[PDB]
Amino acid sequence: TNIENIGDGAEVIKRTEDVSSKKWGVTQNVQFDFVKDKKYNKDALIVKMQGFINSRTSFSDVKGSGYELTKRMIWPFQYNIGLTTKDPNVSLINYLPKNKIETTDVGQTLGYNIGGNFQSAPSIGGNGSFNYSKTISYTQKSYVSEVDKQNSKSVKWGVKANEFVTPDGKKSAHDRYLFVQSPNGPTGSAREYFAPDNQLPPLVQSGFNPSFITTLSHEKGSSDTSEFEISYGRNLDITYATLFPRTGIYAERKHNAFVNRNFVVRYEVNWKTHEIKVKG
Amino acid sequence: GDYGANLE
Amino acid sequence: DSFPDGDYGA
Repeated sequence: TNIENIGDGAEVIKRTEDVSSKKWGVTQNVQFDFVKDKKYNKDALIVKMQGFINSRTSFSDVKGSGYELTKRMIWPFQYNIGLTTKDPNVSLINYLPKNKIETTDVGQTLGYNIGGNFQSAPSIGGNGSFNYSKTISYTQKSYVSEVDKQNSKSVKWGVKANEFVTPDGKKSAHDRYLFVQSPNGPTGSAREYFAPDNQLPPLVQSGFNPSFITTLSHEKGSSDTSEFEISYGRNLDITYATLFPRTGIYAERKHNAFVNRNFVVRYEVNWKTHEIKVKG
Repeated sequence: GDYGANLE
Repeated sequence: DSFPDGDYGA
């Protein structure tokens, strides 16, 4: 369907899949670009992972005797994005970002040149030397991106809470008082015990729009299909705030309160027909 | 239960 | 339906 001639007898066949889960609050909008180059002994599939992962930030009362003045805020300490395969006929040959990146904006490029030559740059706009290129772009204010796992069969990134701008200066993501505030009075409302939306950055208030790449490599002549899974999700922390009329607001953190709240989708690539299917 | 309804 | 099983404990 979408075929681009990239020079020197090579082409890129472009496929997409959009898979969402209202249960997990995730949309996977994935691009799968097959590199078809007679001068490269392997097939290659550039997978660009975009979409949305809801923050799932929420605020609630804590029920039970003794918890009448205790409220909770559930919020994402880390966003999880990963692609894994167990198929012996496929391996991961590059990934972007390749290293830890702490800047608010992340913008990088993967280039391809005929003959099986990949190159990555941690910037967008550098040189018109590639036969084909694909970029990633995302914003992660107050968060940092780390490569949690990387090997020939899997890659996992974590976009993790780091440092926040707060009325009392910068606060570490591990500060138990992060997002905690005194409510106006004793008149309920769990929401009032925590920083208002205007103090919460987009990754806390709304969610994250991922933009990550990995390239799958397949020996030409090995089996026609491979399966792999893409996982998008979050790890949530809980901050509890308890109002003590005489000693003020007391805060506690349950770190890694809900881990790997992820939506996993299994895809099948057919290297012979240059097609992608969702298995479930 | 242990907690109240989830507020956005 | 637009939430996980148990809804975080709600």
